[PDB]
Amino acid sequence: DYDMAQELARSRFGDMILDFDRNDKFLAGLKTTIAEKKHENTDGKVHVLDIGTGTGLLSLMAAREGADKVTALEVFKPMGDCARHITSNSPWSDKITVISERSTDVSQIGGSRADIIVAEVFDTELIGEGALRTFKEALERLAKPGCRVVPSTGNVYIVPVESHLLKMFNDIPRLNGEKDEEPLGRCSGTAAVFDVQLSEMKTHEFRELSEPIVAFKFDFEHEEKIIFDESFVREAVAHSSGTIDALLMWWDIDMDRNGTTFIDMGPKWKNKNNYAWRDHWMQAVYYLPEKKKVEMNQTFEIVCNHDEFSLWFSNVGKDKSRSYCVCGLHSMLSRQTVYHVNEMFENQKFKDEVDKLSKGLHVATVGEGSFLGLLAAKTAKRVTIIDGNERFRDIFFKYIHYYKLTNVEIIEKVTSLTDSPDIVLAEPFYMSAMNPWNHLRFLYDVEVLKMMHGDELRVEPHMGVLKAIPEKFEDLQNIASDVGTVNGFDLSFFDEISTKARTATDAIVDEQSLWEYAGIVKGDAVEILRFPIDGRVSSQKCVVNIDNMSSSNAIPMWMEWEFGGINLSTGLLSISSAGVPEWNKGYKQGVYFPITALRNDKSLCLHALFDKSTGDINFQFGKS
Ligand SMILES: Nc1ncnc2c1ncn2[C@@H]1O[C@H](CSCC[C@H](N)C(=O)O)[C@@H](O)[C@H]1O
Ligand SMILES: [Zn+2]
Repeated sequence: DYDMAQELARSRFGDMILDFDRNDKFLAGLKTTIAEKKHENTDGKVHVLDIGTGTGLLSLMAAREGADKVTALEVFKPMGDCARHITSNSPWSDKITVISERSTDVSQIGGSRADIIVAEVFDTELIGEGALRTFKEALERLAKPGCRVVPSTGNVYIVPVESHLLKMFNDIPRLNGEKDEEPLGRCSGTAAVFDVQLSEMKTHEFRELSEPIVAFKFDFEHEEKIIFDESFVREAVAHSSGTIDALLMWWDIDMDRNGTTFIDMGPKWKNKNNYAWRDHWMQAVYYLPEKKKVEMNQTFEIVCNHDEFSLWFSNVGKDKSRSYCVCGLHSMLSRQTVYHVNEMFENQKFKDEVDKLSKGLHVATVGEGSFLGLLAAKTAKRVTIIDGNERFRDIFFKYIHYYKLTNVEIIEKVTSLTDSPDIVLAEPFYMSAMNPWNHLRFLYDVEVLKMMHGDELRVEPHMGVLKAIPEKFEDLQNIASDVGTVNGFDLSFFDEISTKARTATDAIVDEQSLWEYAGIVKGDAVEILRFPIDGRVSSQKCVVNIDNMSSSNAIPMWMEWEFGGINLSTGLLSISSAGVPEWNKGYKQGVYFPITALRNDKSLCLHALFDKSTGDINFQFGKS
């Protein structure tokens, strides 16, 4: 029930259905192939197999383009029903049948096998949703000889780069800035997938060190050319000397095998005539297990690896297989949290405030996976780091040993700090937080600390504030807006059930890495709530009007904290005079997308209750 309704919520895959270029490009591959089979089949009858049919959109496009029979397969049963409803209430009802099975389980589609297979079954890493087996087994079992598939062919490109920015998402943080600081040893990093909108990297934040290299070619029309595990050593020519901080990755697929019509995931700065924004697909960043340097105009090799679902890259003469996180950091922290710690360790203004606040004092740190106490140890007489998570305690233990910070103690519970400290310092940062306001756990550890030592116990930060701002994003809004009619097909049935299963199983406010989404801001940041650092934690409730909404399509929200004399922002860092906001890359911000009833209003009313009882903030948006 709840697992079933949550997955119906995901089923839109953000902007997938509204990806105009995706839709054009599959339409084009179907026109080309249906027209070949129109000529080739002695009777002119063309059987299309659409695998992964979702709403049935592609099947509608096949039948309207003149396929005589379309069979559509959807493994996810509720989307199977959705499709059945949509296609059976359309003019092509008679031509289209929906079977709710995974294509791999089907054994015959009856009576005839397919002339053509269309499948949109790809994610950012191309192969990560099963494409390989889906095609290979559909060709073995479900297709005529010379079956044509849309798309027919695909490539995966990597580009080496030197980038301080990207390094920050991967480096084990270095308390003192030099290498060879190796606090935790050497680590590969995970083979978790790091998806990023590389188009929003500013040109100064990276440098390409070679032309794109073709890591893999796939061919989705020949059974035998689809091999699940492969490794190839690949060659290129540096056009700059530098170090390979990261490997940018993306793919492109050829819709009809003509070398002309493509979905191309190349970033805006490297896809000059086939670039369209989207979110359900993006580009990806991979890291080499060890450092690799490169000089022009030298030849270098990257070893290119994949299994059925996954890609990874290794150096020559190092061993080929997939490398996991061994330091515990890459597997515990999200990418943006690694960036957060590396950024904090390099932030001279932050470090100065921490020294001035700690000097000669016993400091206690609260947080969960917060590294602050390691900085407080420079100047503090004593640091008690309180961290409830065992694995972060083990990490901190390795850092204190490695950097010989003998004035630091690490303990598990706030109620175990029996000596009273001079100051409590926090970011605050708790790894558990899905929202910038979920770091409000802070208020409760403070309540406990003031109950145990007194109410005049010094604590920093001493004020937190929830803020919001109206923004007009260029594109991001389409992850959330209603699908309505698409390619002339009414898909509103999908919106009703998608609405329902989002209403029930989803949060009102989304979470997004806003630095990755271009927009312009339409008003001043506004304060919503303000949190004093008190004896007792109190519920609070407010109602604020957010004007300027008629030219905006979203409301970002974030926390700011007054840490001694400085201000820490988990979201907005500044706004250019042109109105372009800059967002902290070490956190996800909250963004609300005005519900469809509200698309039009020139101002919305924001309601928020911080509920002492849950530690949470509920929002509703409406009225005015
Ligand atoms: N081998 C398979 N057989 C049937 N459904 C599959 C499948 N692999 C993935 N899926 C389903 O197919 C979908 C991919 S999303 C693409 C949907 C549709 N063709 C469109 O382009 O709009 C998801 O609904 C997933 O449930
Ligand atoms: Zn690691």
